[PDB]
Amino acid sequence: KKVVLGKKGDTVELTCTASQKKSIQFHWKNSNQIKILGNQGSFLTKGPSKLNDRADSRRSLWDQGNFPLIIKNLKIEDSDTYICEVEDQKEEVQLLVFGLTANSDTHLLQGQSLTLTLESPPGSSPSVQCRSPRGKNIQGGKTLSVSQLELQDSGTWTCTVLQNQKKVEFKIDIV
Amino acid sequence: TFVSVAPGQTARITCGEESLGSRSVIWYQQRPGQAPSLIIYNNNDRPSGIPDRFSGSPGSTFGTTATLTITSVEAGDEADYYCHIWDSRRPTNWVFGEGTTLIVLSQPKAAPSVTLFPPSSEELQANKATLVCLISDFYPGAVTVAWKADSSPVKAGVETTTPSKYAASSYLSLTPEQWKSHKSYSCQVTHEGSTVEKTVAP
Amino acid sequence: QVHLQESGPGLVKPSETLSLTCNVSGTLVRDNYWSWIRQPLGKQPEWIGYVHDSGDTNYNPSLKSRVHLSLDKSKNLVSLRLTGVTAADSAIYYCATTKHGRRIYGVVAFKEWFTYFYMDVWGKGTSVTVSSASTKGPSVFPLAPSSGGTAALGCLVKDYFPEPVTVSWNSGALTSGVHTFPAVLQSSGLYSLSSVVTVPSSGTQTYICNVNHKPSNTKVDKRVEP
Amino acid sequence: VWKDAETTLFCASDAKAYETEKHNVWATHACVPTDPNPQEIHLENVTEEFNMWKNNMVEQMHTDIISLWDQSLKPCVKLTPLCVTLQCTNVTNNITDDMRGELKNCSFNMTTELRDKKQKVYSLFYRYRLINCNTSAITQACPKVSFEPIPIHYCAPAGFAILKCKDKKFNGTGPCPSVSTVQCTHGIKPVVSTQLLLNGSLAEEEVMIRSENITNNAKNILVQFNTPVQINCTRPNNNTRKSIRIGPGQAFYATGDIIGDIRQAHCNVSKATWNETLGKVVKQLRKHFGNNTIIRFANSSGGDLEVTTHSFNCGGEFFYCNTSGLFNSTWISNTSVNDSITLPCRIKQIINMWQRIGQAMYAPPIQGVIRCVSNITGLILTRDGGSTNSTTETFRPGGGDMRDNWRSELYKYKVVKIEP
Amino acid sequence: VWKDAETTLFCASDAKAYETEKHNVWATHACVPTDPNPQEIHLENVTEEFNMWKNNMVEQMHTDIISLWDQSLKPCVKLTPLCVTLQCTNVTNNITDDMRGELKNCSFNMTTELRDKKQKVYSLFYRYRLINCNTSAITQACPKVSFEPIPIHYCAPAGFAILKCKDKKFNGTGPCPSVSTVQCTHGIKPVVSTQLLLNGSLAEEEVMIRSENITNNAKNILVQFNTPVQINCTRPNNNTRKSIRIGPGQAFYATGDIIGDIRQAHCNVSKATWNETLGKVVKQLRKHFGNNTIIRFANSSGGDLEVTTHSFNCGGEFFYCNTSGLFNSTWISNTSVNDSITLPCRIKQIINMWQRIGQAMYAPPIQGVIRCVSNITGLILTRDGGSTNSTTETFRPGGGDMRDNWRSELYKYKVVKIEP
Amino acid sequence: VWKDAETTLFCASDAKAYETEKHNVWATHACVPTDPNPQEIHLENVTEEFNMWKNNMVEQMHTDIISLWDQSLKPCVKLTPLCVTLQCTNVTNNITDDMRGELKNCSFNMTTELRDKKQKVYSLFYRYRLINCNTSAITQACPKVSFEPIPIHYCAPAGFAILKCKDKKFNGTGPCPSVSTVQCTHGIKPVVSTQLLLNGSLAEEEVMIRSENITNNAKNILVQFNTPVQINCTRPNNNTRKSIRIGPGQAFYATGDIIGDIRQAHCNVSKATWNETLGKVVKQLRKHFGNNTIIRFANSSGGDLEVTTHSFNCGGEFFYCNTSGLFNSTWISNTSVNDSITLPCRIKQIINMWQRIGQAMYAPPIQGVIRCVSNITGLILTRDGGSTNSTTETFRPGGGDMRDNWRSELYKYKVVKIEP
Repeated sequence: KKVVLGKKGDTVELTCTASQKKSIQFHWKNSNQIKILGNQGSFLTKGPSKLNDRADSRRSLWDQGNFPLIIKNLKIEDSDTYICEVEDQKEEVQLLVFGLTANSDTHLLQGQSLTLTLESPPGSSPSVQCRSPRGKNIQGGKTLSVSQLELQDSGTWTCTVLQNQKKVEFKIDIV
Repeated sequence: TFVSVAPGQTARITCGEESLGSRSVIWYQQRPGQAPSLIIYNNNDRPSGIPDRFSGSPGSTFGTTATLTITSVEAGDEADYYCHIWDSRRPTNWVFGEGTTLIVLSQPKAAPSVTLFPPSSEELQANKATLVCLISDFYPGAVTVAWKADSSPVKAGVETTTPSKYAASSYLSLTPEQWKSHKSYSCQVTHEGSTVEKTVAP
Repeated sequence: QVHLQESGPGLVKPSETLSLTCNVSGTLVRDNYWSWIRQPLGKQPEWIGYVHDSGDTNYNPSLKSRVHLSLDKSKNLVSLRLTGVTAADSAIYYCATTKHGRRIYGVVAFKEWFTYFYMDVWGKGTSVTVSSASTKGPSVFPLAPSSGGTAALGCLVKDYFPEPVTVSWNSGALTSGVHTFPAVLQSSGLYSLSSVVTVPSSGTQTYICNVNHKPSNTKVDKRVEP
Repeated sequence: VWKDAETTLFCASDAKAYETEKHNVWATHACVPTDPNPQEIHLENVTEEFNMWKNNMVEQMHTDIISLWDQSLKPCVKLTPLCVTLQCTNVTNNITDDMRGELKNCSFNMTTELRDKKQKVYSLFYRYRLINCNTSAITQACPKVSFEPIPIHYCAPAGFAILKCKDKKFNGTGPCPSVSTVQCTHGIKPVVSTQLLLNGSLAEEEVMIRSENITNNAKNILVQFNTPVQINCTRPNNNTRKSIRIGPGQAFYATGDIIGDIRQAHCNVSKATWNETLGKVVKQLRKHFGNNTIIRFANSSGGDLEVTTHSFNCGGEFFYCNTSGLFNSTWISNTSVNDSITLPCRIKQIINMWQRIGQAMYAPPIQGVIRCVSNITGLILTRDGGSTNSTTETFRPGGGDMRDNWRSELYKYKVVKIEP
Repeated sequence: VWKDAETTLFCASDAKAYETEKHNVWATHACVPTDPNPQEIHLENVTEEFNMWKNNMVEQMHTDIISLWDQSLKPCVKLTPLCVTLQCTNVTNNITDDMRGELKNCSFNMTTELRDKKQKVYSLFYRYRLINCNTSAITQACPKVSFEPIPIHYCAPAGFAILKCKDKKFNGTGPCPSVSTVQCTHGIKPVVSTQLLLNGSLAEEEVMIRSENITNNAKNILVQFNTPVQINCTRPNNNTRKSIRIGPGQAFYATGDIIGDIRQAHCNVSKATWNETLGKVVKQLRKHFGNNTIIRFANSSGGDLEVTTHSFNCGGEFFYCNTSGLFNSTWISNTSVNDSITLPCRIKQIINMWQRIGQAMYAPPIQGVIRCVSNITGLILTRDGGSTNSTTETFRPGGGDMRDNWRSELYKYKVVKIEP
Repeated sequence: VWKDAETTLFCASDAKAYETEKHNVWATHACVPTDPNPQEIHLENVTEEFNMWKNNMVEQMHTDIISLWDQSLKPCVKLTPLCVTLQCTNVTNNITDDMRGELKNCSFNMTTELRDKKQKVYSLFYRYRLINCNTSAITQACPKVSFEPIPIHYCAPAGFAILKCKDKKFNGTGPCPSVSTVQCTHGIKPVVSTQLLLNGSLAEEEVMIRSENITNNAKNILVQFNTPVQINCTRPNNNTRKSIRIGPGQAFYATGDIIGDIRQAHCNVSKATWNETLGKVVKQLRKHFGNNTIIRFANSSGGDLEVTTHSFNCGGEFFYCNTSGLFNSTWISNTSVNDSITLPCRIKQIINMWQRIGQAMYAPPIQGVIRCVSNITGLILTRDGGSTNSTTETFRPGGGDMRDNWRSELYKYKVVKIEP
């Protein structure tokens, strides 16, 4: 019963830890119980998943009794319950991946509107709190859009996306 | 080139350059009026419908030429034959090998009938001249035609059809002065080891 | 049965783009290699290129800047375009289902393993002529009779383009003993032919050759006399 | 009373072997010659319960051979210094296929004798220029060595049984009506190969398929054949064995001389018995758990080179052969088909042994044109977990933890103690 | 039918040793590797009768260690000629306590090469000037030796049996309701120590006291403890090994270089454990044969140095430690008090071995600051004959016959043969 | 369930020998030390049926000793080239009895070093002049060898019985009311002797006479005695070992030096025990198949020298002694007579081992005055077929097949395997 939030396009790590300090065999599987990763003694093995070109693990840690799964170049469709099967115990961790797309231009004109559509998994209920470069809180739901802007609102905008008591912040640049 | 064979005897048709490396000779046949069609590929493998009478030399010995052999030849094998050579030491060839026309000699000896005309008075009144030499009623379909101006062979202005099935024509373009200057002109037609000469004088 | 059928314009002018289509049935074009091949009159065939939907496509190096071969799976057909044409590009062009094969030996001869193609199913072909003339109609000269007890009597038809010319005699009331020889293409790029009848020498009937050339819309009756 | 799990084994082996070859050295020092029977005797009844994969005898042999490897590194094998930088060139002047070339011929500015003196020395490596060896490089060399497994008979000495379940069709965790009690095993060759069992020991009646947990695809499936499959791997690659002694503390080989120019390394599999054994594999899989499915095989899923290729040895040189030709077979639940297999291979010198203690290098190959004929005697698979809507099950190779190979050898062997 | 007293025993030993050290050589040449099991199986019933002091195995093991010693004297060890006279001098330039010295640095006119050539060669000795060796002296020296016990597993091989009384509380001649049938012992390290058992074996539950005849004070008392006592001996004395080879037959040692100014050789005892174990010894004596008495331990009664001191080895050099610290105790029938011990110790090269066949000299101590932490695992006592009017009993250390150390080892082992 | 005939054995031997002498080397390379405890425990009843001679284990030991001999021929022993021609002379200047020579000093121009260099080198042979070798002779010389049989304890390896018929009065094909089960035999020396068995073993109670089929005169009769007979063969013939190492490939000896003029080689038999053993043989023959007859002995019937003499080993040199003195009695069925026996002997270097692969030469005798005091511990006889009208039966010595010599020692042993 664990949740990890990931940002689209940035790497993430999931972690599986045993009570023994020995390198012992583990496997990582997705919610449909398809192999993503495993080890074979000290060798790394990848499994027939959509993550196959992008999954990895730090093998030095296996010899310490703990086993990550590392996913690079993360995409929204990588959101799933992921499990680890070590010591005849089943760790379950729910990865959710979020991202941000501005629908409005990279170069806005004077006195216009900003439109941001976040990317989220299907069957999810995201929550969002955005902020301006200076001192303006913005609240909203599925699509956040500020209908009125000023030329004082050029600069780096920060927006928090929140889910299951956890939060991440995204950064975008507006001129 | 041409190969001629009596029915039931073996024919051998050679095609292409001498081999340099290992090879895959492909062979094709073209019947008159028809598209080229495969006989053999991979030196001696035949598609469905080609009889085992056709066989090809393997891609074996270096410095030898490809040969198609056709045993027990019948009149329905009277066709053009082409090859396409793949060789491990040569590039892909994008032109086929030169075609060998197989003539099947069922019927012998029918000699031509030759007719030769002087130019028309209407053509001479047009300041032009053509001698017309017409050849018919012969078999097999192979003739060669040459002309003379008195006894000197004619090098320019001779035009000749391919015989088809089977008669032919040949023409000699002259000016009226070139026509009148010689005592006469000859049209010679050679067929199956003998030559007929027809003459016409101004 | 796999069936292939080529089509095209028939006559092209120099420097224009020849374009041909090859409609295919009995197989789907994705599942096969295709070649375009052509054969000039009296010459051996020439391979233009081969194409496959995978992109396993290579052309004759002489034609590489001028030629394109393509496949259209939605219409289930093969196509050819050849830019910049000259009379050297006159040929009957053919479309062929091409089959790939390999010669494989021991690994001591890995340098000698090679791939090859052969053509398995062909279409009937499309004649392409490249020339530079809109039209030319004939002249007709008679060939008067002179000797033999039966004698040849005829007409010479000179300098027309394109083919054909039709000749009948006596409006078709004379067909036995009649021979119209095929046209000679002369070095000028124009055609000429002759037609003769073989008739007795005693002379009661009138003889007329009826020469017609539809491309120039020209029809000439020529009476022939001794 | 019988009592289980004690970490006690005794090594027995020898006939004509002495020192020199590495398993021969291991038998000569760790073993003594065996007494070649044993009586075994099953006794009437005597239990119908056993488990093959919960056997710690497997871990003890695995750890012991790993420790014998470590002890083999103590005398001649060198931990440092000469992997630093490379100046290699390629033999290719004219190229197709963007081939590069796995063996690159190099020149190295090598320390020789006295202080800070160097000579140009021939050497060989596999990538390009500079690059060196990643964090560790332990060169094996040594004057008189070679590497081929030797049978090692393992015993239950002065007071233990090895229980031997003799059920020809034993489930793995199920009943066994004939347990016998044996002093030593018949002689296991300690083979180190992934995906396929090579040299091995065969099933007595029919092809046998085994798993610790067939429902769980993570656990490896072992396969044992009752008939072997021929596999023959030949490397025509040449070297002059040169070794230069210049200063007493340095010791180095000079490989790469001569010509021969061979394609990579290579292997053949004679497929007449591969069709029959794998046909019986898919028959047994349908008889066991895929009752009406189509059974596909697919090549390795992904991982390290030792995971993605058939990794095995032909003399302590390490070979990595392509697996696609073994696992390109969709067995539709109908009839079978003809023809034969040839396999690409590579040879490497470098292997990351043990853990990350260091890489070992068997670096001078001796002679050229060496061929290894072997039996494949079994397979190791990992199921690619599937669906039921697809009407197919897919299997990929497995293995990589050498304890699974020891479980194929010790499937009939468990050491237990008598109490009164 | 079981029948007793056969002299047919087999030897097993080896983990990681080869030649060089003397017991390691004896393991390598007299034994094969041990084969690590035994089942033992204490069958139900099967008598309640045994006598541990009536066991001819004890005499066999003892005779065999002496035989292997006699055999080690055959190759390197030197019977003659150079113990003749000593031109020793004294190191001291200012003295108190009339100390003399013990180890003295000496000078010798020594024979070298050819015929009658001599050089001044360093020597060390332990008396004064002149004096030499008495009747014999055999110098061990040798280029590759040391002397450390190794376990020797002794077996009754294929056919006969060792019967093992496992009873924790056994009276020596008394009943034993738990007797197992074993093939081999677990490995007995042959230690040659008097008065205290070093390394040995530890009792399973409590202090156990074993004596041949408790009423007869002439018989020795072997004490076994369930927990050991730390003893830590140290010799910071320095030497340079300096072997000289001169003529072909002569090969000599010239220990004596460098300095250290050490107080003899030394040892310490951790007294917390010595107090708990002797407090339990007097408690066990009170329960056994001393129902209401004050029990004193007193130092040795007289005799040779090997009999008056705790005499034992720490590398095959022979050591002698004063016993008074171990035995200055009067245990009243009440309680103990805290603190610690340090003991005087001395070392000799010269020891009498055998009967009177010859002295042996381990003449080259090599290097220095050599220390032997050891576990005391038993005590060898003898009772001093008392009265009842004195209201006390006294014990002194005792023994000296290594057969009695072998009875502490073979207290649970007796070979019997089996008839149908 | 007991089942017979398997081709497995195990070897045990060693106490003081190492390399050098050939059987010492065969124990060293085939066996390990022996483990001296056989309980045997004859179980009550357990069948009354045994045939000794139909034992394939005899052949196994015999053909394996022949392979061990062939292995000793591999390194030192020289198949070629030097035997071509001999320039021998006689030492006799005045002669009686026309004696020629069984041994002569010869010279040979032997190739020495480099190309086509030769020197006169001494040689010895056993014929005349020129003469050379017949198809082969292989020179055994080797720097460090000698030849004396060593006890080989042959064992049933692991869990199998050697079933042991212990019966003091067994018939060969008959019942045995005491059969026991033993792991290893007491050690059998591999003896190669004809007509008599030497070293051997002795009958437990009285002389035993055994044949495969006593009716069939073709089968040899083996005799085993309860008491040995003294035989003593001295050879004062002198040689000085002289090895000449001239070329890197050549290896050669010179012999024939020194003087002595011995009468051939000699042997003696103390008739005092020969008289009692054959006196008991004729009683035993009369009690078994000659109920009232005179029994006569006759000398060997003729053939090869090894078949006409008591031919045996005394040190790698092979000996041939005259049989007449052993076999010259007509044992009239009443009483016998005294005195003592001397036997003439000859010696050769040269023996026809195996089949016809090649002869082997123990070419350097070393020293002189070499004496073999031995015990005759068996006899090998053949009956000469006869009439009933002669009222006598005649026996001649027999043998020449070391399988019969192995049967005399393996007379109590049959390995069998065990099932429930």
